[PDB]
Amino acid sequence: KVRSSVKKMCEFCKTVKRRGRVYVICSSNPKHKQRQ
Amino acid sequence: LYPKRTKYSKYRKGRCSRGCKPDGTKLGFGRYGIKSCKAGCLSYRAIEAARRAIIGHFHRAMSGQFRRNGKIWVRVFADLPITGKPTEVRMGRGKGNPTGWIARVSTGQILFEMDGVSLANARQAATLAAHKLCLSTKFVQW
Amino acid sequence: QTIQAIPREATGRGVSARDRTIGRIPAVVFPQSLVSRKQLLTADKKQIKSIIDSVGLPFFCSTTFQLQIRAGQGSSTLVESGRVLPLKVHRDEETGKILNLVFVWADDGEKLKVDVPVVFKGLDHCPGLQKGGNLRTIRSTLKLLGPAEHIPSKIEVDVSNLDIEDKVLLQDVVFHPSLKLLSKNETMPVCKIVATSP
Amino acid sequence: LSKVRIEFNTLDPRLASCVEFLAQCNARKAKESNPNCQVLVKRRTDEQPPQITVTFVNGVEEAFDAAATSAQSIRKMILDK
Amino acid sequence: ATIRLTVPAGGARPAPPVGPALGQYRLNLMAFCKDFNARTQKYKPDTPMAVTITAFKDNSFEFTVKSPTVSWYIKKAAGVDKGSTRPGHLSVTTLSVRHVYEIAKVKQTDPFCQYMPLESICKSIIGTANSMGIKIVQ
Amino acid sequence: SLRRALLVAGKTKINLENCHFITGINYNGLSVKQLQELRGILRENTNTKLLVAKNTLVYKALEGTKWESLKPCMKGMNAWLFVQSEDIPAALKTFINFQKEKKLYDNNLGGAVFEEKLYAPQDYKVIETMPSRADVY
RNA sequence: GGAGGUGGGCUUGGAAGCAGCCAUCCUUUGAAGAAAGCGUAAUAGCUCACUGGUCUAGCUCCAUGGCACCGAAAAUGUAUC
Repeated sequence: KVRSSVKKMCEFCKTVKRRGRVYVICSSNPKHKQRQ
Repeated sequence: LYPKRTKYSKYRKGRCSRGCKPDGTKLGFGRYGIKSCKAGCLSYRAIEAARRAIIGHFHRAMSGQFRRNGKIWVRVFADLPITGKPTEVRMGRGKGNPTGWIARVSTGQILFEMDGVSLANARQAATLAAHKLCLSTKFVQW
Repeated sequence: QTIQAIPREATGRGVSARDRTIGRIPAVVFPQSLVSRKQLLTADKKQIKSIIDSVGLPFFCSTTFQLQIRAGQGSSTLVESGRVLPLKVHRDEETGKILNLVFVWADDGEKLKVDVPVVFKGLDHCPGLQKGGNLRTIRSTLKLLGPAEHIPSKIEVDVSNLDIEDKVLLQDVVFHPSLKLLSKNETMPVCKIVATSP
Repeated sequence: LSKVRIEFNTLDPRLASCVEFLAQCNARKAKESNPNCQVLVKRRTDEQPPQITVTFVNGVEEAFDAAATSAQSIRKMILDK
Repeated sequence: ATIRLTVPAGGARPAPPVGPALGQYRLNLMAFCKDFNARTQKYKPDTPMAVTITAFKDNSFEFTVKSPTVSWYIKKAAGVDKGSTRPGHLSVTTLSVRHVYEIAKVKQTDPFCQYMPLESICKSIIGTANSMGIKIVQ
Repeated sequence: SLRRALLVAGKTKINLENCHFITGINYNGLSVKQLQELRGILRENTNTKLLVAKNTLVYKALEGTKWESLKPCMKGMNAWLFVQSEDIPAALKTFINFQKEKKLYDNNLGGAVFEEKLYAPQDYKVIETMPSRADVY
């Protein structure tokens, strides 16, 4: 879900900056995936 | 939201200011409030939209509003009739037809003021107005 | 909470600018007399900006304050001191910065006209409050004359008996003698309550 | 009963405590009293490498932390849980 | 493991949830119904009691019928057995000092209350009171 | 806060003065329902006072004396028992049937204290029989 | 462990924590809300606020702020030092 501005939703989603742009990956839900 | 009663009308646009009256303000009527960091202009529909946002927010959290009321003041009122020609016309031959009011907003005016029993669920509606408004505001309080 | 200061010889823009920019507050002590005459100081901006928030009262100026006015070098040299009240804090609109600290002397026990809030206390239990009664607290802060010595720290009103449609006027406030209200007629209500919607 | 899982990794601060757990009060000498566990040596890490855990027949699965803790405590709380 | 419910004494168990509320604790129901019939004939009938069953893994479980709830006991001794929706504006009965004393004492002998004195279990049961709509005289 | 911990230490200490026999037991692993059952035998049948308290905090209460011999029994999770002074043992005997029966709870017990001296379970009878401190010595 | 009043009270052909409302109150008191999320035709359960020791050490958020980052796609060929 390529976003201009990610948003952590589930209390187990965590932000990761790699290769330049920040993903937000959520362990529990495979739905709270975001890429800034 | 409208200076509906008789007024001179066709107001000179007038350029926007670099500042407000210089004394650091205090709050007019309620515990928590909001203020404009940067000057500019706000349209009546914009301000009313922010008001909808806030009233409906406390209404939603009736859980904190079902006690009585959660009182709010909005302290800006539309002043200047922003006019505009049609979408296809030769410049000139008169002035626009008045099509929407505007309100000068300086660098320190208090747009919103209120006392919602929860500071948490008041600062929570703080950031929920700059989304629907034109300028950058700030969460202040008494 | 001794505040520290170092003098300045300044007027308006040009110099107070550099004071602020290095971090310093142009402040002024003076006596309740006239022309008005006390030294022209600079508090340290660190000292003042931290102090107003620490009190937690945006009118912290209700409290007599005490100044070391260093004249010399180093962290300080013990010099002329001050017992002055803050009558005015010129807080900047822009973000919350500070511009000016106004200090009037009261060291002598001489009277002053100062600010005291009305913090609401009985709000735990009150008949209208338990009907739900809410209100428009017309007055949150007031000005009281009176000496320098016995100055209160604040007025903690007693709203425990705010009857359903009744109100605490100015007279009902718990004053002290020689702190004559006398500057407002007591017919100004300082709260009420009304049963609006359950 | 069931299995112990001694893991221990010689990188972190090493005190004689976890080596106490390895040599004595757990090994063959203590498997004499806990023989249906097949105690052996594992050489990898889980978390705070001396994180010794014992998993029972329903698995109270009792476990204690690294070198700075007393070995006697690891023994007794893995054996109580 | 160990759970306490508020099932009566004359019948066996709550019929509608009889299956899965307890029957995946591996609990053995039939001989337990017989045993509870025994406990009920031992005790007196027609009073909603609290029961504190404990189950295990070894196909062996036990069942303690200690005592009835003191608050529903209050309701049954007074005459109004209801739990109102507004405990703070709808009060049901008028309890007295001696019914308080008797109810607490008969529960004092039972494991229901760890309180030893009379005033402390009195306050416990008048807490039960003020939870619903009960008005202790004095 | 600090004021809370000082009050907890003082109340534990005042109980330590009016008791005459103390039992210190590991109580980790145990369900709440079992603790309520233990309390019923402990208070209704033996009139005893039980507290689970922090080891650092208990040291300060035993610091008042005479339970200074119970200092090394505060390593790991501690439940204390204070029996009434006019009452001799009984709680100690219960804490044993209650330890032995409840193997799912894995209580490691501990050392009790009478005559001001912590005594071993094998030596409990020998120390109890001899009234004077170091009477055998 | 997140207890027993408790499966609260109500709805309900089914509601115990979770289709859904009142209620936030009882007590054990090691914990505990009339269980947060998920669901289970109700269940149960988790884990959740809420746990004892061990950890062995400088940790965490408040802003004064400074320079970074992301949003930021055109036409023949880099083509905005």
